[PDB]
Amino acid sequence: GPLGSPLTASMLASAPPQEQKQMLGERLFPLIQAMHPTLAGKITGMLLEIDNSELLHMLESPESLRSKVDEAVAVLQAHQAKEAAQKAVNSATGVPTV
Amino acid sequence: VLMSKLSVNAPEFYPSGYSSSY
Repeated sequence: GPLGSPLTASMLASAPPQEQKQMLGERLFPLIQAMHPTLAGKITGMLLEIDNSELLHMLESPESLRSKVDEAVAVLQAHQAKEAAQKAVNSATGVPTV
Repeated sequence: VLMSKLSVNAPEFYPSGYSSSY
Protein backbone atom coordinates (compact mmCIF):
# COMPACT_ATOMS: atom_id res chain seq x y z
CA GLY A 1 0.00 0.00 0.00
CA PRO A 2 1.71 3.21 1.24
CA LEU A 3 5.39 3.78 0.47
CA GLY A 4 7.66 3.34 3.47
CA SER A 5 11.22 4.40 2.69
CA PRO A 6 11.15 6.24 -0.70
CA LEU A 7 14.43 4.92 -2.11
CA THR A 8 15.95 6.71 -5.11
CA ALA A 9 18.03 3.83 -6.39
CA SER A 10 15.21 1.28 -6.59
CA MET A 11 12.86 4.10 -7.60
CA LEU A 12 14.74 4.40 -10.87
CA ALA A 13 14.60 0.67 -11.61
CA SER A 14 10.96 0.94 -10.51
CA ALA A 15 9.85 2.62 -13.75
CA PRO A 16 9.70 1.53 -17.45
CA PRO A 17 12.53 2.25 -19.94
CA GLN A 18 12.04 5.94 -20.84
CA GLU A 19 10.66 6.36 -17.33
CA GLN A 20 14.23 6.32 -16.03
CA LYS A 21 15.03 9.84 -14.84
CA GLN A 22 11.35 10.68 -15.41
CA MET A 23 10.12 10.60 -11.83
CA LEU A 24 13.00 11.91 -9.69
CA GLY A 25 14.06 14.36 -12.44
CA GLU A 26 17.75 14.00 -13.23
CA ARG A 27 19.56 13.72 -9.89
CA LEU A 28 18.32 16.72 -7.89
CA PHE A 29 15.31 15.08 -6.22
CA PRO A 30 17.74 12.65 -4.49
CA LEU A 31 19.97 15.55 -3.42
CA ILE A 32 17.09 17.77 -2.36
CA GLN A 33 15.41 14.77 -0.73
CA ALA A 34 18.41 14.85 1.61
CA MET A 35 17.55 18.39 2.63
CA HIS A 36 13.83 18.74 1.81
CA PRO A 37 13.69 22.52 2.35
CA THR A 38 10.72 23.58 0.22
CA LEU A 39 9.84 20.55 -1.91
CA ALA A 40 12.15 17.88 -3.37
CA GLY A 41 9.88 17.10 -6.31
CA LYS A 42 9.35 20.75 -7.23
CA ILE A 43 12.88 21.88 -6.30
CA THR A 44 14.17 19.49 -8.93
CA GLY A 45 12.20 21.17 -11.71
CA MET A 46 13.90 24.44 -10.85
CA LEU A 47 17.49 23.20 -10.54
CA LEU A 48 16.83 21.46 -13.88
CA GLU A 49 18.26 24.63 -15.48
CA ILE A 50 21.47 22.64 -16.06
CA ASP A 51 22.47 19.59 -18.15
CA ASN A 52 21.71 16.11 -16.78
CA SER A 53 25.51 15.74 -16.79
CA GLU A 54 26.11 18.58 -14.32
CA LEU A 55 23.66 17.31 -11.72
CA LEU A 56 25.44 13.96 -11.83
CA HIS A 57 28.75 15.63 -10.97
CA MET A 58 27.25 17.44 -7.97
CA LEU A 59 25.51 14.30 -6.73
CA GLU A 60 28.95 12.69 -6.51
CA SER A 61 30.50 15.81 -4.96
CA PRO A 62 28.98 17.61 -1.91
CA GLU A 63 30.91 20.74 -2.95
CA SER A 64 28.91 21.32 -6.15
CA LEU A 65 26.02 19.38 -4.72
CA ARG A 66 25.11 21.80 -1.97
CA SER A 67 26.16 24.66 -4.24
CA LYS A 68 23.20 24.12 -6.55
CA VAL A 69 20.71 22.66 -4.06
CA ASP A 70 21.46 25.34 -1.46
CA GLU A 71 20.79 28.05 -4.01
CA ALA A 72 17.53 26.28 -4.84
CA VAL A 73 16.32 26.83 -1.29
CA ALA A 74 16.96 30.56 -1.60
CA VAL A 75 15.80 31.12 -5.18
CA LEU A 76 12.83 28.77 -5.21
CA GLN A 77 11.70 29.97 -1.81
CA ALA A 78 11.63 33.42 -3.43
CA HIS A 79 10.57 32.68 -7.02
CA GLN A 80 8.84 29.36 -6.40
CA ALA A 81 6.45 30.64 -3.73
CA LYS A 82 2.71 30.72 -3.06
CA GLU A 83 0.67 31.88 -6.04
CA ALA A 84 -0.83 35.12 -4.73
CA ALA A 85 -2.96 35.17 -7.89
CA GLN A 86 -6.10 34.57 -5.80
CA LYS A 87 -9.42 36.43 -5.80
CA ALA A 88 -9.79 39.92 -4.33
CA VAL A 89 -11.10 40.38 -0.79
CA ASN A 90 -13.49 43.04 -2.11
CA SER A 91 -15.81 40.59 -3.86
CA ALA A 92 -19.52 41.41 -3.68
CA THR A 93 -21.40 38.45 -2.21
CA GLY A 94 -24.76 39.92 -1.22
CA VAL A 95 -26.89 41.00 -4.17
CA PRO A 96 -28.93 44.18 -3.45
CA THR A 97 -32.28 42.82 -4.63
CA VAL A 98 -35.86 43.34 -3.47
CA VAL B 1 21.26 42.01 -1.92
CA LEU B 2 18.40 40.56 -3.99
CA MET B 3 20.83 38.58 -6.14
CA SER B 4 19.69 35.50 -8.06
CA LYS B 5 20.95 32.03 -7.16
CA LEU B 6 22.86 29.39 -9.13
CA SER B 7 19.74 27.33 -9.79
CA VAL B 8 17.01 29.78 -10.76
CA ASN B 9 13.35 28.75 -10.75
CA ALA B 10 13.66 27.03 -14.15
CA PRO B 11 10.73 25.00 -15.65
CA GLU B 12 9.43 21.78 -14.10
CA PHE B 13 11.31 18.52 -13.51
CA TYR B 14 11.19 16.11 -16.44
CA PRO B 15 13.14 12.94 -17.46
CA SER B 16 16.66 14.33 -17.82
CA GLY B 17 18.13 11.12 -19.14
CA TYR B 18 15.27 10.54 -21.56
CA SER B 19 17.29 7.96 -23.49
CA SER B 20 14.40 6.46 -25.45
CA SER B 21 16.38 6.16 -28.70
CA TYR B 22 16.05 2.69 -30.22
